[PDB]
Amino acid sequence: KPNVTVAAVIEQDDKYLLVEEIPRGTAIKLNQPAGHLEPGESIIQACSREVLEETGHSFLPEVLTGIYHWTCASNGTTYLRFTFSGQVVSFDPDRKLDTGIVRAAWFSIDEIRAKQAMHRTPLVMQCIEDYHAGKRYPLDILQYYDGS
Ligand SMILES: [Cl-]
Ligand code: NA
Repeated sequence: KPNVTVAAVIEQDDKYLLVEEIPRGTAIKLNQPAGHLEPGESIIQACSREVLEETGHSFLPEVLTGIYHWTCASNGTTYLRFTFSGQVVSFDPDRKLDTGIVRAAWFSIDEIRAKQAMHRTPLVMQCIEDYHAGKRYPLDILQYYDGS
């Protein structure tokens, strides 16, 4: 009954790959590459899929950084967000980005903090803080069964 989501913390030389997105209406929000788990996939693969679909970069997950369980008061919806850190290992500017993505770009911590009011949720900042705090957990905490 909570919605399972995934998000990627992608840091390269003290900048983070984030998206500016319009989730509803017209307002631009800042967020990690992120989205809902879909049937038929593992959580780690959902994370890589979201990075590719939202940014046009391919992702190599390395660690779990945290799992966040919260309720968005504005939409009454409870989420369980599995957040991973990893590398980006390819980029192709012609890859189509999901509708609703304005642009994907690299932001420094100062820029992210100054944009706090337009963060999609409080988790945008929290996920980065936890990553910066050295929170790194093995991917193999998760065991997926594909149904073979
Ligand atoms: Cl919990
Ligand atoms: Na395993």
